Amino acid sequence: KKIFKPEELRQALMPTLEALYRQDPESLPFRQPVDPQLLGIPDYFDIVKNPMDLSTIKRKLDTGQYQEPWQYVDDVWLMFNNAWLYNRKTSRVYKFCSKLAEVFEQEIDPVMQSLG
Ligand SMILES: CCOc1ccc(C(C)=O)cc1-c1cc(NC(=O)c2ccco2)cc(-c2c(N)noc2C)c1
Repeated sequence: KKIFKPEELRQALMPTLEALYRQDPESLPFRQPVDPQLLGIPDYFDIVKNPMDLSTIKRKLDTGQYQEPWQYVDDVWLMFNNAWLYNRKTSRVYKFCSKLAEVFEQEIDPVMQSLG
């Protein structure tokens, strides 16, 4: 894979991550890792093998852990897929996940087009 400059990835992709943070209350379940003890859901790590959340993605962006932009896009979708997998279709977190995924699709859209 071709490697991008971490500072360049941050400048192109961080605004799309901040667009998710701005969603209130839709982003609230996603701003910190799922704490199954705090939330009363002990089976969470039985079902979600690769947890992901906004804070981890932001950390990976801030410390240059992504070599190329589709790794960022992979983590965002991992975050959303975890939530669609774990939560019931009738629940508020599922709805929030679908709202947030919509905002993301709009934003990531011209950004990846400008990185090619
Ligand atoms: C039992 C349901 O809770 C979840 C269930 C599943 C998931 C995911 C991602 O699969 C997230 C939350 C969740 C929801 C919220 N926020 C809500 O608004 C909410 C919860 C319930 C009613 O409203 C905040 C947090 C959270 C966090 N990430 N860090 O501290 C806290 C507190 C987590």
